[PDB]
Amino acid sequence: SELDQLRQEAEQLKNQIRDARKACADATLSQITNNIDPVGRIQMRTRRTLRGHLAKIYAMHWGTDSRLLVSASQDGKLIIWDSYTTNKVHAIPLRSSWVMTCAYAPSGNYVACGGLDNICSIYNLKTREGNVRVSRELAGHTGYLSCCRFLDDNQIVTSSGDTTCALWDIETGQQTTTFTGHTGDVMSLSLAPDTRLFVSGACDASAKLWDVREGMCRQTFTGHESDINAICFFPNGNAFATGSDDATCRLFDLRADQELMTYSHDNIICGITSVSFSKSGRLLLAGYDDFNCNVWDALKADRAGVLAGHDNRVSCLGVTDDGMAVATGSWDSFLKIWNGSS
Amino acid sequence: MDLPPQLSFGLYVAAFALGFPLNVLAIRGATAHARLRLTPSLVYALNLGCSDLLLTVSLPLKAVEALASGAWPLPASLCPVFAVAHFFPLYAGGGFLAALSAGRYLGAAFPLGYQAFRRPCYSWGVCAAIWALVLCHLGLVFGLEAPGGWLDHSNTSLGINTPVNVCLEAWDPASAGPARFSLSLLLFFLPLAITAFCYVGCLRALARSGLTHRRKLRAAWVAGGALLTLLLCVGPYNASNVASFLYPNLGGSWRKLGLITGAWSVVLNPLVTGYL
Amino acid sequence: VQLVESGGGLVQPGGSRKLSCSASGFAFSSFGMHWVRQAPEKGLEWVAYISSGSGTIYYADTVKGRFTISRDDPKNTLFLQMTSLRSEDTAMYYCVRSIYYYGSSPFDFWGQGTTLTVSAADIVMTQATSSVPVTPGESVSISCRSSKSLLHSNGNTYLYWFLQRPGQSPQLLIYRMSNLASGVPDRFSGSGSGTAFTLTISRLEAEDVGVYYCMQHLEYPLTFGAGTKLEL
Amino acid sequence: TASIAQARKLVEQLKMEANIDRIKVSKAAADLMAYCEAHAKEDPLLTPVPASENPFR
Ligand SMILES: CC(C)CCC[C@@H](C)[C@H]1CC[C@H]2[C@@H]3CC=C4C[C@@H](O)CC[C@]4(C)[C@H]3CC[C@]12C
Ligand SMILES: CC/C=C/C/C=C\C/C=C/C/C=C/C/C=C\C/C=C/CCC(=O)O
Repeated sequence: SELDQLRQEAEQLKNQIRDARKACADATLSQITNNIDPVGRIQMRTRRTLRGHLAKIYAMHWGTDSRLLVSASQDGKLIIWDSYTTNKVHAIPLRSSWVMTCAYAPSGNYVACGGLDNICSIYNLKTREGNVRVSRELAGHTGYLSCCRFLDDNQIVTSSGDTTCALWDIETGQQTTTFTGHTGDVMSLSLAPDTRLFVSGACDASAKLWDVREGMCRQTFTGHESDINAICFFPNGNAFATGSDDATCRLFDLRADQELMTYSHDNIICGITSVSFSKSGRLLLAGYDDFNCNVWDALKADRAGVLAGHDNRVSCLGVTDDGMAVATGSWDSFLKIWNGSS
Repeated sequence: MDLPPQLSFGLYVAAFALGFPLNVLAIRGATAHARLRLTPSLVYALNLGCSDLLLTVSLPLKAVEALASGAWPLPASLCPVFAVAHFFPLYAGGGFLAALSAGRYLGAAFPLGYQAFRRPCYSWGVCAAIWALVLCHLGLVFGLEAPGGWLDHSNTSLGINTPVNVCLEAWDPASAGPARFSLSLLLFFLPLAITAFCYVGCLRALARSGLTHRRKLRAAWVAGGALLTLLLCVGPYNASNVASFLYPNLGGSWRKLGLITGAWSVVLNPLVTGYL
Repeated sequence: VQLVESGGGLVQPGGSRKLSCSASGFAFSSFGMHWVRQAPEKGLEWVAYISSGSGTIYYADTVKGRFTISRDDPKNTLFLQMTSLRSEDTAMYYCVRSIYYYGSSPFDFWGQGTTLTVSAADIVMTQATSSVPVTPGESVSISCRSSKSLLHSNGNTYLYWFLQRPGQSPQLLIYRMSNLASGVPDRFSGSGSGTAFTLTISRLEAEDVGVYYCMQHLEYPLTFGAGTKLEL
Repeated sequence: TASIAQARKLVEQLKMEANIDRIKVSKAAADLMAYCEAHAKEDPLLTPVPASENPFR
């Protein structure tokens, strides 16, 4: 009748965009980088072990100053570490012990938290009283919070388990914009360096690029076969990598609107949990479920050194703003700070 | 009623040939799980494992003494140090197993209560008490009544008389009997009383819980390993100490045979601990 | 936030007193407390400091063994015990709050203070000028100098600049020579090179008047500056 | 019917997406090599910094 021809038109359009992507791919990125010198073996040492948590760590986020990191754990405590000296600057007690994400504001004044309570609480560190209290409990999500990031001190874009990402206004408390179009639970987002764009990975094995001001999905890069456990941006903002649960990482391109390279190897069969990029973008660090954290060259797809000493699943990962250090937080309540040296 | 000096050499290096391979991996097996997470069972396995290694290096020093028909060819300064190296683990191993079996009974009889005090810091303190109380106890009996000590005023060294060359092999039976008996009643038998009580406590609780046919089967053996070590390796050695008390005229060859079994704890202790 | 102190009066030398500092409007238990005295027509002087949770205790060498500072968390009141008084101990004693962590602003708030009238190595801090005639609308530079370099290996040089309004408790202006305290106008600016310490005021207004005190915070005992006074 | 409006917004989305200035894959690859070569010396991980400069040490 009417829905049948509409679905036929949709299938024809999908075929059209697929063949356009195939035609615009004259070659692949693997052959182009067959002459560039390899990054070689990379060794990273456990410079610090931010012990103090009493339960599994589920997220972390580096501050703008590349010194303070906030971590969230099932103990219900939002701890802000001084990674230079391993000092616990703040120990924020969460209202709900179940937290799946946290964030550090670019200004450093506010930190975020959220989880199974579907509330993306925001705490104000810099207060006259001297302690830390929740400022605005953002509510309105139907599902659990997955990963929430702040565009500015008033605008925060979030991701829930209700197939919809949202952009919030801290001052008012209502969703300025609501992002819809995903048919599965969304697990993580990744803000662009220039803040104009942001992508999100969902449970339908599809990563969609959205616009903060447009309010609608722009591109729906789709090459994965399983849920994207986390997404991340290239330093220049022209590409991103989507992690996934089928033990492979894919580096998509914004302009090409297609997969550029696939990161996988036979002996790894554990899905990627977190993904982050180095400052130069050459090294793609991913936190796997086999207690390791592999470091792949983003232009070669060869494993270059692993940060194997963590004893449990790496649940979170983060690279500093200046790229000086890489921090991973596992389920054994240990945050380890790493960097490269000879 | 026979013990050739060569046979004692053969049996002693047999413990050396078997205890050494097992003990290094026993600590390696213990230190493998120690890095991951520390639990009270790890501490009692590490302390027993470390004290096992301390005894293992003592056997070659004792083995050569066996060939010498009791003589002490090694320097006389080593014998007081060798006394700690050999006799202390014989009593330190007995204490830890009682502490280890005390944890098993607490773990199974009152599982909810034991989760509250799961911290290894409590385990280290009890080990520290065994670390000190054992060291103090032979420390006191060495300063007071050992030859060349407080009671014995002689040119003989603090830990060794030399009638014909002996490392505490000629301690007079008049004072050693009551002296060793204090080792037996305090450092072995009361730990044996704790282990025997704590072993029947585990079996009572193990049956009540639901297991895949492991309630009184797989568990019985491993929980019985601690008691098996005490009654088989350290038992016959320390049974001779109390034998010389009530039977001061009993021949010393039985103690010599007992020392082999007491020194045999190097081999079987890592086997029944189950951390290999 | 507010700190109220009581226990002032005329006391014969050699007697005993009790100074009580009441804390209200903030989390007392998480704030370290200092006690600062100010001799009449003189500069401020450190007395004692007590850490959060009574963990660590410091006293000045002048009053060591005589004066003791004690916090009380459940009643939200700090207490300075007082005994073996002498004619040099008559001063305006201030209760001072300070919280210590990365990026914190210690010495941010000062109590009103009580008047005390008694009847009848350490870093030496020097300021070249004591009275600077000035008119509004220009730029003023205040010179502070230290015996030893305050810059540390961590990269933090511990400066603290204070403004004491006439008949008012001193107010924190700049900490660590570069971070502007909350509630302070943007016109204030500071700089330093490890030996030459300066404070700059971009433009002047009636409120800019006051005695300026520069601080070192590398190590205890705490020491105050000579005191640069601004007058119109 | 909300299906027709959703389809209209979707087709408008691909229509506005299609008209974008797309360059060759080789050009993007060359830009990537330039970015990772100019900033190679400035990356603490690709080129390790001296231990004196390394803040964590
Ligand atoms: C009356 C009895 C119970 C008091 C015993 C106190 C003493 C002997 C105990 C209490 C705490 C113990 C310490 C606790 C932790 C450790 C770390 C471990 O890697 C080596 C031993 C060491 C350093 C212990 C040494 C012995 C110790 C100091
Ligand atoms: C060898 C490793 C040593 C490490 C440090 C430990 C010990 C420190 C010193 C403690 C003093 C000990 C003295 C007594 C030693 C043993 C006496 C044994 C007598 C047993 C009597 C018998 O059955 O014949």
